[PDB]
Amino acid sequence: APNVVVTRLTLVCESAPGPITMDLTGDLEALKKETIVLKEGSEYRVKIHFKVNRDIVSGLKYVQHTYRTGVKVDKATFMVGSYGPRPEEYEFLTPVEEAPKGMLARGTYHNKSFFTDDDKQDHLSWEWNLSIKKEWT
Ligand SMILES: O=C(N[C@H](c1ccc(-c2ccccc2)cc1)c1cccs1)[C@H]1CCCNC1
Repeated sequence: APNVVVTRLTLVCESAPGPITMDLTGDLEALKKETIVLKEGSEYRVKIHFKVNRDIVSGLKYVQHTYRTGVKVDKATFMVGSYGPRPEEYEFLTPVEEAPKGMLARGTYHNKSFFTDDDKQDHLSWEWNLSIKKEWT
């Protein structure tokens, strides 16, 4: 096992009808197929579940790249910090954002996330898709 193990991504949205999450321990190619649904205008946060196993890690960063076909990447970096080893997993949450609204805002966005640190270590790099819809269905 590695020192840092990213286990789960969750979109914390209080107005959502059900859970919006994805297991990050399985196959990484199957993650692209899975599409995450977010109603337009919804307030949300990105939650990263991860474990520290042996030693204190420092300088953790969450890096998120959002792609729409034919558009320049929308980048965002979040400082995660230092964490010590323990059996229970940790939870890092981004600040609240508001998903865009309107027909021009609806559609599927292609995300590539990076859980890394100051040492540019690849704790986990994965792809996932987010669909902005007029309603939750
Ligand atoms: O719509 C915006 N950016 C969008 C976007 C859409 C969705 C996300 C996302 C990804 C992952 C999770 C949650 C949400 C991220 C960005 C675009 C990206 C690339 C080309 S446009 C502006 C307008 C108002 C809201 N703040 C930013």
